[PDB]
Amino acid sequence: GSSGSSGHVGITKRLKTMEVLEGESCSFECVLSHESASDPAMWTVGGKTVGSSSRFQATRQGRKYILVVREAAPSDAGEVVFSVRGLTSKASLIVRERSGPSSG
Repeated sequence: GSSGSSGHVGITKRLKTMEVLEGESCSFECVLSHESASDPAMWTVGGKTVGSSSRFQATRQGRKYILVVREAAPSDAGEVVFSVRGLTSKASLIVRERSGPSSG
C-alpha cells in the first residue's frame, strides 16, 4: 500500500533536577518518544563523556535510559546533558557536603 512515516520522534520526558548528598548514588531517568534504536544514546554528566564505564553504567530498558552515578562529588555538580540521534537535554545536579554525627 503506502510505505513510509511522517510522524517525528522527540524527548517526551526531559531530564530533571537531582539533589543528592556528597557521597551518594543518583540514577537519572530519560525516556524517548520512541525506542530510538536506530542511533545510540550518549550520557554527559557535568560536561564529560561517561557512557559505558565501571562507575557510570548507562543501562537501557526498551524505550528508557537510566544513568547510574557512583561516588557523587561536589565538583561534578553543574549541568547534565543527554544527546541522542541529535536531540539534547539539560539539567542541574546538586551535591551537598556530607553531614550528621553518624558515620558511614
